[PDB]
Amino acid sequence: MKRVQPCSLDPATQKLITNIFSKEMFKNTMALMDLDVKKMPLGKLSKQQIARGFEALEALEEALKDGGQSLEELSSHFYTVIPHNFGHSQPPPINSPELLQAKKDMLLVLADIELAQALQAVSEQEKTVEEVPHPLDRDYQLLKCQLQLLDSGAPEYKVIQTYLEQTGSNHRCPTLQHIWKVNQEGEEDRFQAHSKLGNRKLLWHGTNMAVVAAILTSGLRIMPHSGGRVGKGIYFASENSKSAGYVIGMKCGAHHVGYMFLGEVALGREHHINTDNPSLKSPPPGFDSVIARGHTEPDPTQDTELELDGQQVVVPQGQPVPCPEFSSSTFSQSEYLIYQESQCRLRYLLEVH
Ligand SMILES: O=C(CCc1nc2ccccc2c(=O)[nH]1)N[C@H](CO)Cc1ccccc1
Repeated sequence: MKRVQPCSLDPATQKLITNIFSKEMFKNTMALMDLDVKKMPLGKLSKQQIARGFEALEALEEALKDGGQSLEELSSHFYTVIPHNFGHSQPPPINSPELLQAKKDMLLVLADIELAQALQAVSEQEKTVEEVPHPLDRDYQLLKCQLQLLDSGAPEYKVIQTYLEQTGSNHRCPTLQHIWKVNQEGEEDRFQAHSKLGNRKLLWHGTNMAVVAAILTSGLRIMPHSGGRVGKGIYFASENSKSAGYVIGMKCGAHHVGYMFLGEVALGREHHINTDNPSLKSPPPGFDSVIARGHTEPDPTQDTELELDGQQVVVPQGQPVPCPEFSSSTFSQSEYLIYQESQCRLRYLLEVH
């Protein structure tokens, strides 16, 4: 019989680690994406199954752009591969660009749930050693990501807080519970690459709870099939309220809990757009980033800076104001895009209620 060593983690970190590997959270997330968890249990999810789902969607995408299979028939093949639940009614046909991307976005979420399952697989060393870490220490270590909980007088705390409060929703701003500094090493070497690239900004990336572990483990990624209004890159916001839109928020006791990242993004020379372009896969030549400019922007006169690994990083601190030059933009709020994973380094994780 093996000894379980005592947990080394502070309370807030233990809760985080509990939340982001929770089987309940994962099944909840699946149910909310209309998946049939009884026909697709967590332990049954495979890379192969997900791979076959993307093949099914690629066949649908081809048909949507000659005597081939109908949309109904190719949809029915997708649903055999990826079981959906719609109260045992038939599931609906995937017959629009918008519906196709939605199913691609579901599968990207499902792939990160599977990643978290695979990550947890018990290694052979773990079966032979006579003492095991506390389960939360084990799950934390699996991330290969250092998290340090910040207190009230850490030098960046008030800056982060102010960013959150000034750019979050005016009426029900998310309430800050905790901030962790995130050091995922081996984001470090690729990010050093862009050392001479100026114009760094600390930016929001909101996501659902089911992909936080994957992100902590592998960073923000551009996956085949990633997409959206500014194409195939990694999306950020200067306004917390835009990013908060993507935080599902899991019910725990009397409140909702959710998680948001702050990434240091090396934007370099910016290309500004004012109309949607879902077909972008890089900035134009000689640009390092694409900013889909909002009707509003956090008041640039209130921008401050932080020093992170020797470099100045802009942090907005102002309430959003109007930008007359982009008053007719298709975007109400800015979307900041990079098209290389190495241009972002995760820096903070926030818990918000
Ligand atoms: O959860 C996200 C990040 C979404 C996100 N999009 C933004 C777009 C513009 C500006 C900011 C954000 C942002 O903070 N998060 N991506 C998922 C894969 O990790 C796939 C997905 C995409 C859309 C809705 C739900 C899930």
